[PDB]
Amino acid sequence: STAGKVIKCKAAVLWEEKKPFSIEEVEVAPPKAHEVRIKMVATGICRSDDHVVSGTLVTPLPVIAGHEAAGIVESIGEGVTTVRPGDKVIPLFTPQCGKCRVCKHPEGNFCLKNDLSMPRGTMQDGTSRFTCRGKPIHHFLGTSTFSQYTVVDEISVAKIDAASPLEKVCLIGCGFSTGYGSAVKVAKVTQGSTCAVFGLGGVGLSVIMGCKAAGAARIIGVDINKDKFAKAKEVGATECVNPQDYKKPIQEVLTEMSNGGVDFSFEVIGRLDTMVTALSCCQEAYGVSVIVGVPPDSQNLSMNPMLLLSGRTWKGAIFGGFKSKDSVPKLVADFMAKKFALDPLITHVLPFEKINEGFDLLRSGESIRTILTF
Amino acid sequence: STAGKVIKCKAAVLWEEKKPFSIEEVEVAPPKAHEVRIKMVATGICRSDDHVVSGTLVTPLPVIAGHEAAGIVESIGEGVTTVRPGDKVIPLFTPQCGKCRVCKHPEGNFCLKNDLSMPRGTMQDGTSRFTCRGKPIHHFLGTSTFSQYTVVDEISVAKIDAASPLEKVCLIGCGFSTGYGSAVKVAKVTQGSTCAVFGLGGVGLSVIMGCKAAGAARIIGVDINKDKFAKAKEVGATECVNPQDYKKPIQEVLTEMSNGGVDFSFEVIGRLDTMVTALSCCQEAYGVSVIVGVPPDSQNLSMNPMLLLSGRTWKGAIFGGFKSKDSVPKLVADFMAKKFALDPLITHVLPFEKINEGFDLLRSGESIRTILTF
Ligand SMILES: NC(=O)C1=CN([C@@H]2O[C@H](COP(=O)(O)OP(=O)(O)OC[C@H]3O[C@@H](n4cnc5c(N)ncnc54)[C@H](O)[C@@H]3O)[C@@H](O)[C@H]2O)C=CC1
Ligand SMILES: NC(=O)C1=CN([C@@H]2O[C@H](COP(=O)(O)OP(=O)(O)OC[C@H]3O[C@@H](n4cnc5c(N)ncnc54)[C@H](O)[C@@H]3O)[C@@H](O)[C@H]2O)C=CC1
Ligand SMILES: CCCCC[C@@H](C)NC=O
Ligand SMILES: CCCCC[C@@H](C)NC=O
Ligand SMILES: [Zn+2]
Ligand SMILES: [Zn+2]
Ligand SMILES: [Zn+2]
Ligand SMILES: [Zn+2]
Repeated sequence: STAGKVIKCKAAVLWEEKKPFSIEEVEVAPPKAHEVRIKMVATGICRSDDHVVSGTLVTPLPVIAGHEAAGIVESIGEGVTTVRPGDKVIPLFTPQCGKCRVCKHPEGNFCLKNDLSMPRGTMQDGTSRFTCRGKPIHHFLGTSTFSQYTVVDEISVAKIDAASPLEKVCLIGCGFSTGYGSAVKVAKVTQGSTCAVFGLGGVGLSVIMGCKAAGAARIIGVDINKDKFAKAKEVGATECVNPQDYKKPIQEVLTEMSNGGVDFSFEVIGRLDTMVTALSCCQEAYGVSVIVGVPPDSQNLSMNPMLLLSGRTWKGAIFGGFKSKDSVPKLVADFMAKKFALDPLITHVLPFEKINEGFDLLRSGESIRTILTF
Repeated sequence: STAGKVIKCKAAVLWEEKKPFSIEEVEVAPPKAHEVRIKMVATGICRSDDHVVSGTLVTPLPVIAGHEAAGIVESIGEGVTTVRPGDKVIPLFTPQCGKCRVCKHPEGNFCLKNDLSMPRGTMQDGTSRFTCRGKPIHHFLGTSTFSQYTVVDEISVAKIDAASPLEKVCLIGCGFSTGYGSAVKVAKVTQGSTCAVFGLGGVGLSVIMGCKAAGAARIIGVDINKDKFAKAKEVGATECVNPQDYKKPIQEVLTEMSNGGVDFSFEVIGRLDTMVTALSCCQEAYGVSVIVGVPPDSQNLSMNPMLLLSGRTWKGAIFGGFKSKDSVPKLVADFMAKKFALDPLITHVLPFEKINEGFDLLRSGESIRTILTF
């Protein structure tokens, strides 16, 4: 019944950096050609949403953030062919247009239609579907899921299993898939290897799940918050280390523990120093290090290229390297088939209107994923 | 006739940085257990030997440099099994002990017995076989080929085909195998791909040959010395660009030329800035960039890790990733079967006594490889 009509609903608007989200009445326009309007069912609080608040990630403000979510299609614009009203869907913060050089490449997934490289904070057409008191509100990564309703381009949404539990599978929209894919697809962790995972939040735990799935023999978790260690061990870490406990640099500790360096390391925090530490702690001749964390905007790291000349491989990836529209439905199918677990990531569940309590929990160190429900 | 005796012969000794080599009489001790004394036949002048002179590459002085060579075994120490007197051999500046974790790894080649990471400038037993003016003289990478005779450890020498032409195959001891393998083994260049090669000296020309062997569709040579272009095209470059001809930075030029970035880029110069530029010019989502050049000692580069987060792979390698003792004889066999060419790399041939002229030719931009004959 709301098809073709403006919807008035509640959304969490970020008006300014370093402020709480503000629950506002917003107007959500109907979808234009090749756009899809979605009724939100669940959305995760990812550290990347916090990065918009802290200014770590720069994107036009004011904004509706949120990018890790699942919902049900309320209506479709003209020409939409991949979803229908009533379908369960996951919004895709990395699009899959299927036509650019990256979408056509066997390995690439950073589709050229992304809104990450030079953020505009709009729909593909350069405009917004959100207004608050006659003021346009920016979109975030073409998703914007901190809202009862959002509108996304068709290349930024995937249809998923009609029977999937949205309060869990929303994590496949970012944290799980990023961490799991970073291990299994980007690093290509091998059976019997030794892995080191820096940062034991939702994404790092998912990296551990991937390392375990790949048959790593040793998975060393690294975090300065020792409260994160229990859960890391539950999901597959064989040992955990807190750099604050040592009188020497943790790259040295890890090199000693691993008898000369690890096979695979992962930076899942977002600090320049831990990116270089994670590179250094992998074995100098054949080690691989994968950057997953998002560091502060426009800041460069410093490193000695001899670390690479000896034979190391350094790479990064977005969304675990998964081509998003192809992979998300398959990952949901795999979850339904009990191929991996999502409950270990979910520590808190709150109604959407308690979003700020959810961010308080993340910032305090107490939560992994808070899921916000509608 | 010389077996078991100290040999008096000529060598090019480097007494101090930034000075000419001194051609003088040295005493070369007989080989101890598991060592091999070699009569040198031919040695190339590689930019890395010049880096020892300039202090770009730090190794203990005084030293007998030279590492790209071929010769004939004069005698063997007790317990040597892999070569015999009279055998043609290539010294291996990257050893292959066969026993360490790197030698046993399918991908690694930077054997832990190397003298590169923490240079001692000795034999494996921590002593020197060279005396000059009554003083011990350091070895260089366990090779030291700027001498009529040298002594190497058995893990640092490979027996090659008895019919091979030593005045050519000395290049397999460094510059050819390094560039070729950087393409075919390290980057794993694919059929139909676009490559960019920064630096068109002997090693860069060998990278081109590797890209051609791999079936690259486009191979773009980059050099600030336009005199290098003609040879680069002869060996497979489809285009050459001089950064000095353009107003925009060359990574921008190359990104444009390649319709969004190259599949594979190679830094084959040894500058921090071109390492970052070569990384930047590979396609952001699936590009691969290989560092081959040796930069100034102890200096760090600065880069934005967003270059990696979008999906790029950055790696480096020593000696083209080849396990040295396994690979060198096979490379010689392939050369004898004309699977690749060495003549295009050889622009000058001089007697050993004219070593300083050979270094002048390199420094002036005139030569690719000068081969010194004994
Ligand atoms: N590449 C991609 O596509 C994606 C990147 N991200 C990024 O991944 C990172 C992790 O995200 P979440 O798991 O949601 O964050 P989180 O904040 O829950 O986890 C980070 C963990 O790092 C630990 N930590 C902080 N400083 C540390 C230090 N100096 N040493 C060791 N541990 C330290 C914290 O105690 C925390 O447990 C963030 O930067 C986020 O923006 C997340 C999803 C997608
Ligand atoms: N990784 C490894 O195992 C090895 C590394 N090396 C290193 O590879 C590098 C190349 O060796 P060669 O080919 O013997 O040296 P080379 O000196 O003959 O060639 C370097 C080329 O770079 C060009 N060049 C200089 N500045 C440039 C700039 N700003 N932009 C573009 N081109 C520029 C020069 O004109 C020259 O043609 C050296 O640093 C050497 O030490 C060599 C062999 C083994
Ligand atoms: C790991 C750095 C490799 C550099 C090897 C050079 C010095 N060898 C011969 O040119
Ligand atoms: C290339 C950097 C990728 C970062 C992607 C983040 C912002 N998205 C989800 O958390
Ligand atoms: Zn996220
Ligand atoms: Zn695309
Ligand atoms: Zn070894
Ligand atoms: Zn060399």
